[PDB]
Amino acid sequence: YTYEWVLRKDPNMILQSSLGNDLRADGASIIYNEVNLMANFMPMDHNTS
Amino acid sequence: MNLLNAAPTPYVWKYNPVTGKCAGAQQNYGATIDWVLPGGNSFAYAADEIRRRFPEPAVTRAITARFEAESDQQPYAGPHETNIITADVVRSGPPPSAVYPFDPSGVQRVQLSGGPEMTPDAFKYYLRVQGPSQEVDEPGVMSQRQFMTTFLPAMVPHPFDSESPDAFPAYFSSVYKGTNAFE
Amino acid sequence: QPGQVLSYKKFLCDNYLWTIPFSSDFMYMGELTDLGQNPMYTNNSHSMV
Amino acid sequence: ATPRLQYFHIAGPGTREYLSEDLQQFISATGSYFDLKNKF
Amino acid sequence: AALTPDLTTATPRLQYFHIAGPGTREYLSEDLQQFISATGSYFDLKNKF
Amino acid sequence: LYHDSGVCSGTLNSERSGMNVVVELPDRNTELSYQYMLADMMSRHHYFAL
Repeated sequence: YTYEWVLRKDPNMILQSSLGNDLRADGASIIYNEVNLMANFMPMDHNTS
Repeated sequence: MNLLNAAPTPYVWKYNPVTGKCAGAQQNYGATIDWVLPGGNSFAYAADEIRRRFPEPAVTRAITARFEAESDQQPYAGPHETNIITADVVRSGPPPSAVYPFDPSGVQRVQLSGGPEMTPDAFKYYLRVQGPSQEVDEPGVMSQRQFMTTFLPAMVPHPFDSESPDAFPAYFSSVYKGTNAFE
Repeated sequence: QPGQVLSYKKFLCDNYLWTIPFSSDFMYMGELTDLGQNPMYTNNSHSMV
Repeated sequence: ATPRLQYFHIAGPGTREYLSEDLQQFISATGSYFDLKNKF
Repeated sequence: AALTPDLTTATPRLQYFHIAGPGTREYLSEDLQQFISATGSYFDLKNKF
Repeated sequence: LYHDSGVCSGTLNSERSGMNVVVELPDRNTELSYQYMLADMMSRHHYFAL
């Protein structure tokens, strides 16, 4: 399967302030380096899986 | 009761997985009941009955083989594994349905970028399925499960009394005397 | 400057007593665990380190 | 299945299958004021 | 055993590359020609042969 | 109370079977066992002065 998604970079969306001020006008920014997808697989019996 | 007639603790074996040779046997102290100081006459009989109800080595062999059969990780491919090993060899190499041009012109062939013989899937799978050139296992070394089928834990009453068997901790008998050796 | 700051990720876990279950899937399937009665430990002596 | 585990109910039939039926009736009847269910 | 001779059809190069071949009306499978004729008002496939 | 001390352990036994039925293991922990049992049986923020 392919599972493509997109991450928000808007400071006002992704971040929450205790004052509600405009973070874009207040110098908030984010840089994504490595966004990996983890997964847990039950090692259930291949015969029974 | 009499402790001379009491059933002894079984000897469990040590496998030594890396060399593969048996590492010896030990008195099965790791699973023992504490029955003489707290138990007394009521539990001495119970402990004896538990000890003599230890399965005989044939029964333990059958139980272990049955446990191993339900593994799903047998050494050779079952229908699940062999089906996918056939599936990937089928979809490997040049496709059979690809109608490509064979140009036997000694001047002015085609470029044929692509992506006049072919190998059949029977031989193609035969290459993938065949085993080694040995086809016989070396003596002494055994895998864990083949060691568990043999070398079974068993009660050994009066072991150090016979004519010339003693035991197998770690040795190599040489001169008709049991030489527990390799020091 | 952002190059003059660090990060110091750390955790505290009091009263926990780290537990590793002797089970194949690391989950609870009974007090007598999955590998507890596997006749590869029960019948053969192993010297763990 | 191992006999020494069944003797100590580590792998035995279970409280419902080894207690005498009269004792089970007793501990069920007197289960709200004199609990005996934690002793087996 | 090792390699089979494999099927051959022995078509001339000029006909194989349709440089001097039969013609589009008579080498495309009749169902494909019907498909092109039907859906040729919005999906041009006559330039691909 | 001296728990899990083989040198200074307790004693419980009957009269016909005067042999002691309680052998204490220094390698078990009775105190922490009770702590875990009581924390599992009830929340630990309750104060029971008895």
